[PDB]
Amino acid sequence: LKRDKGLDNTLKVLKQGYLYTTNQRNRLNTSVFQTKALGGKPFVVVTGKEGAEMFYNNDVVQREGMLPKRIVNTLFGKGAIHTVDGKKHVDRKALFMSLMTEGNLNYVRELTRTLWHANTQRMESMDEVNIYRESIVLLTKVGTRWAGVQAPPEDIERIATDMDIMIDSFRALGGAFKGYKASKEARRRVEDWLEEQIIETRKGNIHPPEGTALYEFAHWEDYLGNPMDSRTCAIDLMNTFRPLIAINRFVSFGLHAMNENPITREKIKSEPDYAYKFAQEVRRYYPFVPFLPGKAKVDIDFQGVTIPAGVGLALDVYGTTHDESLWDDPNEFRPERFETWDGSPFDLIPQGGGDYWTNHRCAGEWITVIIMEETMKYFAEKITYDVPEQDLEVDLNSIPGYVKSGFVIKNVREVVDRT
Ligand code: HEM
Repeated sequence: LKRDKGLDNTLKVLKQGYLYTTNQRNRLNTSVFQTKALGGKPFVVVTGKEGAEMFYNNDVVQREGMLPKRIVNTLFGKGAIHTVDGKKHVDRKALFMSLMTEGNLNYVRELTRTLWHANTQRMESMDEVNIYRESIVLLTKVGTRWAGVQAPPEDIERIATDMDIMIDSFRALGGAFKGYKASKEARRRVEDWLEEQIIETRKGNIHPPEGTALYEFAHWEDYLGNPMDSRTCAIDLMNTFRPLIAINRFVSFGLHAMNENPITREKIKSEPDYAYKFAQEVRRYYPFVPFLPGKAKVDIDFQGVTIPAGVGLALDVYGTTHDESLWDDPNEFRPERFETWDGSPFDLIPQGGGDYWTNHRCAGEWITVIIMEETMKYFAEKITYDVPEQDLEVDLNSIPGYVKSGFVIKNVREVVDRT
């Protein structure tokens, strides 16, 4: 079992970012390796389909307790679904998945399409539109409404900003950074506000629609017949739409991709299947989630070596989505690759792998793709616009992945046949 040696390579991991793991596999000339990080803790980095399958084998891998505390405190919240395993997890996960019915899924599509269509005049009116910002604000309106939480127009910009800070707060991989405390306070204001909606819903003072997150979460009872405590229920309710808001990252990358490959734009208009492929290739190609932590419960024999009981595990998400034997030309943006992809739960894992109900796999993958399809359809067909000179760098050596400028556009104009 090969090592990237050192007492703690966290700073090295941060210096190399999304390419750390790949650099180590190249240099140590291997498919699996160990590295200490996050305070001397050894972690075995596993990759590919075979890495993904093992990582999501619940007989052998523990997730509970393996997220760094600072990230729990900012990104996901204390007591959040991400932090529990076993029965308690399967029970609550089923609540999240119960929201993903056909009707609710079409509702997010319609809300997304309606808001973009409604937002054209406003974007025509601006000198420049930063798409990162404009999409986070718009998706804050989609996400609150979808979740049955009523956020006035007046408050949306505040809430968007607070979400933005939270979503960014995995940048230091759980270490201290200057934004930490501002991230915690953003979380606290968001949790406080959602807790009040839960308590008020429970008292019968407001009346969210049945089948919405706010309603289902507020009234749900776990397998022992107990409701979630109010704060915990607020933490998990936020987990139902803060990540929807985080799709703003992909909206920005999506425009970057379309701009660099103008051919994809024409095909988005010409071919009805194609918006789906584009959306999928945005999620595979661009960086967001670098890797996921777990822990070996027992000794595991894997790819010729034995992973000892108690050692950390890290599933390489970026490495697997760019693994040259799973994806022909992994570093070329090619939506057509998804005409042939067989839908395996272990190769396209940029939002996790495994099974939705029994693993920690992302509950909102279908929403993510639905929202990317409508959004990219809107930017391809409904407006025209200019891309001025700006920093369009996506730095793969820096977590989290962003377009440096956010992707700025100008001279937006609606596409309308008036003859
Ligand atoms: C910005 C796009 C998103 C990305 C990059 C993302 C990524 C992920 C990842 C990597 C996980 C963990 C998988 C694991 O631990 O094995 C996760 C879990 C989760 N995602 Fe997402 N996700 C996104 C959007 C969404 C959306 C829109 C929703 C809901 C509307 C959502 C809801 C969740 C929930 C509830 C979990 C926890 C699942 C569990 O612990 O069982 N995510 N997501």
